[PDB]
Amino acid sequence: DVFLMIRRHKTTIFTDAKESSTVFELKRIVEGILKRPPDEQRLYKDDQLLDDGKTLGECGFTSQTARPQAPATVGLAFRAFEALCIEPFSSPPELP
Amino acid sequence: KKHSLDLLKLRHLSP
Amino acid sequence: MYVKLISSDGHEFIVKREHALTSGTIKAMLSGPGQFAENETNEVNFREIPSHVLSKVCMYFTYKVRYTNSSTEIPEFPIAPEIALELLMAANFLDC
Amino acid sequence: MEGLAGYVYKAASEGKVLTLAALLLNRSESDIRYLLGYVSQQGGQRSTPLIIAARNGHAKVVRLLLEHYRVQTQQTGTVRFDGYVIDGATALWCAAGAGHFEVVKLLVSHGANVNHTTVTNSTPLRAACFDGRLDIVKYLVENNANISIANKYDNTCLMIAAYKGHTDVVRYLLEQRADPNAKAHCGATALHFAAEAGHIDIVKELIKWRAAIVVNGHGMTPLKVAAESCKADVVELLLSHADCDRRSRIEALELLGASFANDRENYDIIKTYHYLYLAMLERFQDGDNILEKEVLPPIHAYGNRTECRNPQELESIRQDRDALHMEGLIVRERILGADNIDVSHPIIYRGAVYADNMEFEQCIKLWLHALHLRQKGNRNTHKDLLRFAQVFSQMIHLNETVKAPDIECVLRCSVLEIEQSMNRVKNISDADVHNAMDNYECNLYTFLYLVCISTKTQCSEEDQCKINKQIYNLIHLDPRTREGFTLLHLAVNSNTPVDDFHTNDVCSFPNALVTKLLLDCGAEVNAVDNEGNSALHIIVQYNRPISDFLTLHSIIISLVEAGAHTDMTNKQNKTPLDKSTTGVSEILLKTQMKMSLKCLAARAVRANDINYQDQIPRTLEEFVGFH
Amino acid sequence: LMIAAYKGHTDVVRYLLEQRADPNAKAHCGATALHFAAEAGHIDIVKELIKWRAAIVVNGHGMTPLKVAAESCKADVVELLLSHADCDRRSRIEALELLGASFANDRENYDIIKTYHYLYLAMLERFQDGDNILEKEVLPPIHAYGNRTECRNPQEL
Repeated sequence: DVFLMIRRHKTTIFTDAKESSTVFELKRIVEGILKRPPDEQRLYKDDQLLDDGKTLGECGFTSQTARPQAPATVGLAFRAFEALCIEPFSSPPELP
Repeated sequence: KKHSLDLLKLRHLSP
Repeated sequence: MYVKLISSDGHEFIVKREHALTSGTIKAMLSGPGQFAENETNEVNFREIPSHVLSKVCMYFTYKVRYTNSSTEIPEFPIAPEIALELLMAANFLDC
Repeated sequence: MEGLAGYVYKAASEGKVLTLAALLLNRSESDIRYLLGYVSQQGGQRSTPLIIAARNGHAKVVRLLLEHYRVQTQQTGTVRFDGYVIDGATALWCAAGAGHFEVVKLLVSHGANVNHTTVTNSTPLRAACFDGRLDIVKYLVENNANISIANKYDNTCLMIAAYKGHTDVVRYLLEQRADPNAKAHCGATALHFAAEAGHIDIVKELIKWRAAIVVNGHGMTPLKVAAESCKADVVELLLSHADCDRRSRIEALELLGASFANDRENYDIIKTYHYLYLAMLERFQDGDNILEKEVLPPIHAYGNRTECRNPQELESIRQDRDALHMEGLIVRERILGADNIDVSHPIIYRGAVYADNMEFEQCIKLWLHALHLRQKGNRNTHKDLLRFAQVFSQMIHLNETVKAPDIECVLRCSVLEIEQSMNRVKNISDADVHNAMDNYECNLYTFLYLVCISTKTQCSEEDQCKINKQIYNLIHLDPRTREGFTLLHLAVNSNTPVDDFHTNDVCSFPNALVTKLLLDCGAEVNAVDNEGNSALHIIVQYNRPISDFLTLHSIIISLVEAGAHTDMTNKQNKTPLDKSTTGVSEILLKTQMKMSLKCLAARAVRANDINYQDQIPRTLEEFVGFH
Repeated sequence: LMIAAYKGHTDVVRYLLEQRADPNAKAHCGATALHFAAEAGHIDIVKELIKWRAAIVVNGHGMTPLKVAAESCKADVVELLLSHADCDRRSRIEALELLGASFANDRENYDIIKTYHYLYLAMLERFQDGDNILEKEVLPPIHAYGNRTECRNPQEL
């Protein structure tokens, strides 16, 4: 019951993953909406390459880290892979 | 004849 | 199935349909002459409100769908000082 | 100084000479005159130090004050401590009211104030007549003082002397050739006050001087006034004025017999029939120019009686007690009309007797008629509504059914009388605004008691709809007590006062049925008091969360489902979670909190003290106001 | 003091405690004053002894004065004993559960809505935090009470 966030340079996906699960389920559910094959997409998380389907915990996100209050940023890289060119959001105005 | 109404330390409650 | 939440800066914020329909005017925009009965985009346009407030709104969507009956101690939703008073008007406009 | 002014007040209180002399010397000329010419605030009522000397009969201490100084009696002070305590009176005014002749004549000899005019333009002779000492009254008029000083409501000194039992003052006043035909604000010309307290000697004194008979504003002759107060001794005296006629003679006996039927002090059922039979015998005595009774149409409140037009039907009700009381009530209504002040008080007494005898429905009819009559006269009837609440709670506590139309009628009367109470509070600025405010709070409490009694009765659909309509009408005039409490706050508050009579058994606040009724009728669930507490801020503070958890649970459910913010803050910025002061009330509220992003963002804006003025919608600037 | 607490005579017991009498008086069955006071539902007497700090001690039958009060459907003395400034969660929830239990089957005090509401209050106060949670130590099912296995969740309650 952990909430993950997958961010391209413009688009953004919010997904849910069971604790007793692997990376395969999230790869399938991000393939289904983005119509991209799993081999093309890479979970380029925190400037670190990841694996395909071994374990959720070793990738970098846990139940406590990826809370729905502020889920961790998991970038997505496609083949031409691409760099981590995720454009940040607009800067909030400076409060007085 | 209403079993419920038929229902209802004695040496300790003496003064 | 998935609602394509665009912002003023052009950032897509694709969230689930059930997560998006917790808002009021998101349901209002998805209804009307905006059904788009092929459940692939369901694009809703926000030409006026920035992208960071959309990010916070989507995290709140996941928060509200998750934390709706989980015991009584509901965790703390983090609001930065510099982004508030903009998330407030955004939540008012969204009936969120 | 104020500290030294208390020193000379204590010395003059004991009537000591050597103590005051040492405490009023060895200073400048300016401060000594201020010491003897300024009032002292003792017991919440300001008073001149010369007042406490004359009130205790200490003429010695004040005689040397006049000798050694130039102290005057023109100092503004209170009148008297017997329930008036209004200021404006002079120091000489209380000298006559203290019953001390020796202190009056010394103050007259040095700066007499026999012609003092206060806000009530009451001369010192007014208190002299109230005290009832002949020596003070005789001496004051000899000091060139007018005896024709009429007040704003024309309070002649002979009127207060006739009302009181001091027959020595009134006989001296008429010996000075005073006007006996003095009109009052209500038209009570002397004899109305005289023939009200049963003073047989006082009334005869004005009879010799031919005070005459004139009808006052309420349509009551002095003979009728005497018969209303169950004073048969002065009624017989007023029947020999040599101008009485037959029309005004039998009706005096009818009024006297009616008044004796229903009174607290003078309750004689044997005198009721005797005066009524004598009046009927005097009516039907000749057979020519007969004076038949002008029979009013029957009234459902007094049973189904149609007066007594024959001596035979008056005889058949001799031994039947409750018919005689009902018969006396109807003829009392006919004689005095439907606008008299005391036409409904015997109805209240008979209803109280019936309630003490557990005869309830007839009591409700009589009291409803009395309430209707008093509301026609447009008077304060908060005591009547409290009495309705008391009797209804007594019937409920005695396991007796309550008539829903009677509840609806008394609720309508309560709503209308609260409207007139709001008008009275708005109209009056500082005349009797405290009494108006207290009556308004009592009226709101009585309405709540009636609503509780309505909730604890079974009613039909139409009767329930009419009760809800009355509650709707009172809700949509926005009633508020002193501390901003709306009608919902008091029904939710545990500190709402409940009357010490049988209302304590049935009217318990908080009540889940009253609050659910108010929210169904459309009470402003988010309304705030003067302190900012909403209806939810007052239920969380409830100090009995486990004894009557049914009440506490079934009202937080009602308040939240009605649309109350479970997050909004008071003037001290305290969420009801922070103002929960209870483990149970916190858990019930957190279960019911439906969260919103608008609330979290507004809470974050308020917590960070972000300047939100001219940055948010106007409809939202209120939302940040309480979040 | 015990027979004063058992009876409704609060003047006698308040005069007795005004004389600096022993509040921790052990009996044959272990019932120490408050056990008799919170058995007849005398709220004022229990307040009088808590003012003199009569203390809470388990009697012979394994029942605190709070559990004695909750056993006899007397909710007000349960309320007063739940504010002893040393009460603990486990005792508070077991007292609320016992009160809800007692309201279900009694001749004088039979309210099934109070049964559900007090059971739900104890269950909500059980599962209020999610951390250091107090799950029910449910007994094995008994054939006499059907085949129910208590209510370990607020959903089944």
